[PDB]
Amino acid sequence: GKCRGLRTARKLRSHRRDQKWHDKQYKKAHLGTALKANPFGGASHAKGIVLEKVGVEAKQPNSAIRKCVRVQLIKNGKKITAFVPNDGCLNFIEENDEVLVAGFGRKGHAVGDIPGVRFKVVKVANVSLLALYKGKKERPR
Amino acid sequence: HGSLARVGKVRGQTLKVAKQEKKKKRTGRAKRRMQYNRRFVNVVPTFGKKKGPNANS
Amino acid sequence: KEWLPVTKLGRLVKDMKIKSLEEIYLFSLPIKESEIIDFFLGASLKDEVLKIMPVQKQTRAGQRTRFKAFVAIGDYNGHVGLGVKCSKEVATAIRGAIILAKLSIVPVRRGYWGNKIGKPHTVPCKVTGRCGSVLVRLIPAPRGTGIVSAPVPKKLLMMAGIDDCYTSARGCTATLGNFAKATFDAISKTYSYLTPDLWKETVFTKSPYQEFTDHLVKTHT
Amino acid sequence: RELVFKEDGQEYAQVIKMLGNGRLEAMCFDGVKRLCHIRGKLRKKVWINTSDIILVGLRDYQDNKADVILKYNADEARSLKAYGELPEHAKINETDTFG
Amino acid sequence: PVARSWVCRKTYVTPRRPFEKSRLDQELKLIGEYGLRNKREVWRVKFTLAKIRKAARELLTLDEKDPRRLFEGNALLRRLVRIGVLDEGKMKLDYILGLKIEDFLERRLQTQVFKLGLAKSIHHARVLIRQRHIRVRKQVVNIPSFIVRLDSQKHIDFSLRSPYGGGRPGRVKRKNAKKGQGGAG
RNA sequence: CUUUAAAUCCUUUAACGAGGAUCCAUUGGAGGGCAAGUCUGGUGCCAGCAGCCGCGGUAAUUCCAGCUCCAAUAGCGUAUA
Repeated sequence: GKCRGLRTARKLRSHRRDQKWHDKQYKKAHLGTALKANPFGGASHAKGIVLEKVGVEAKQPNSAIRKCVRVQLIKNGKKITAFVPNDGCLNFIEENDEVLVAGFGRKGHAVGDIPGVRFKVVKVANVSLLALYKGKKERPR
Repeated sequence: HGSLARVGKVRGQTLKVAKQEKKKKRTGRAKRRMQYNRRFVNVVPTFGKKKGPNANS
Repeated sequence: KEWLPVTKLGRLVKDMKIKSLEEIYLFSLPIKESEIIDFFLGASLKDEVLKIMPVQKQTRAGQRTRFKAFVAIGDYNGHVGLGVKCSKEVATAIRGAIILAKLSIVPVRRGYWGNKIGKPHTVPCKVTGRCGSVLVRLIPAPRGTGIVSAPVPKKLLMMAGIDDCYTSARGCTATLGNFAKATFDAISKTYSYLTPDLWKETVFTKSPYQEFTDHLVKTHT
Repeated sequence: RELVFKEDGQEYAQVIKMLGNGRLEAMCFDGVKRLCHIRGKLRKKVWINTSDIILVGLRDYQDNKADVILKYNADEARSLKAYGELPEHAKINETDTFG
Repeated sequence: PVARSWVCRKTYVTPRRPFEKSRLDQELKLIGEYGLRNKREVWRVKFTLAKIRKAARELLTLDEKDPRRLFEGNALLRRLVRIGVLDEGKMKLDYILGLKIEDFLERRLQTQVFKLGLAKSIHHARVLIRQRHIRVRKQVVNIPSFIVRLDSQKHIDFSLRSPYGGGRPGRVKRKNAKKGQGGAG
């Protein structure tokens, strides 16, 4: 505190309000432009169906290609790119099929060597990818 | 080699070894008893540094 | 398993004349011999290592590496010490940390929270030390609470012997050497704080030299 | 060194533009263009010039971007031309190393 | 507007440090010494001991010679005497904070069954309580986390329906008797 | 038998009801943070793992499998405010 007076609270409150407004997390969490530009619309999960299966490489130090998928969302038709999570799961996902897609764990940012993408697929055709992985349940066809 | 865009080569070329039958593991309260016994009851005093429970060197 | 005391203090300690180390702390003699504390404090002086980190000075042909070991030693009923030694290998760095920590050892005082019943268990007041950018507070706690801190000052105050503390650190805490030296400096200055419990004027007892000058002129040149 | 042959999922290619960012574009034998992204083991040790025969794999899920596998010297290129695994339309136009 | 309770609370707390050597060694020592099932029990004993210590500290920070201090202090001391974790010699408010998890753990029914001599081990005491063999003041107890009071210590004996203290023999006795009748003809 | 408007469930109580007591406990992890193998085979900057540093280049303490081990335990992991 700098202005310390017995009859000074409105000045302190207004200055604290302005300096709290002039932030990053509070400015993102209390403005509508971020949620308007948010594809999920401030939600944990979203549905979508598959446009096509594409491939993108990694960054400079790591040399591999990561096989994401192109899914557009159902709430508002935003076309995003979601990363198919685990090994060999690109056979299970098909073109024009419903998927359940969630974030990857950095509040809407790219994670590691994958470029730009920030979402992952959790379930395809209302069955989980973990059940298709561990040999516990078979997908309908 | 075949191709590079093929997926699951390591999973599709893994030498599939089935699990062998083992005796069931005690669970609930007896596992805490066995852990307490093997960590605090039949231990010998040791100098230097203590090896881990899986140090198979 | 041998000792040749090169100093006058070593000869006085060896010849069964100076009773404890408390009067040596009282007159504030520089203890330039390591094994005076070994002779006074026996097997209760337990040691452990804090961190062995490498430092590198680069030369024309590659870079030369040295290892420095932070080691704290102390007795669980009072005295605590801390020592840093940088050498070539690791084992003699640990031994150098042992000898330099046993050189630099200080006593602590313990007080009470609120009520004075039984043995003292916590720090007498709010004491604070500082080295680098690290600021460490030691605040008294009620009986039976326990030390709440990072693990390194927690083990430092347990080897100090205090049962109850409240702490609040600030700065680059991850530098373990600066944090350990700041906690050691915070706990070392408890005898540098004046309290109304000891406002009375201390009677000036004589130095052990003043009574053992005859013994030292018999045993020395 | 050795005469490597292709397999199901790979074909040959001829470089059209030698481009930056670790990528280029090369034709197939029928003229379809696949965006070649170079393999990680062929980034600094070997160097790929313009209008030379290379080995480029294909994709089993899309046709938008391919990957380079290997490169061949000029003598083995004209030896592969002499066998007749490619039609009589493609000309190497005398590419080799200088002296 | 249904007429229900909607009142509940958590009785245990989880420490902020999940992986430390000395903490896991201490709870493993407590569990293996006193034959408990999981760390949720010692966590809930730590929680109720922290609540009692917080209440005693809140009473100690209030000034002397006040009716609320005396009322809740004497209520807490009478309660902890009734549990049996204290004696009448240490009947003081500042002596509450010098307690331990050990004193709250000795008052378990499982510990008293093992200590008096009904059972041979603490785990045998637990499984002996679980099969309904131990009764106190003419009421059987099937649960190991029962806190016995100081006056309830001398009433511990075997049940009138358990075969250990006199009653109908169990399933293996009658089956082995029928097997002996079949073998004898 | 009891409960209940009539029931169900709890408790009481019959006759049956276990020795690999198959009446078989999962969820994550094992480089550091952070508790726990420089174990054994396969791929060889490919497939992939990894919240972060980073691990994969034909001897991988990190990929994929077997054994052992660690964490919480009828619960555990993940995405979001």
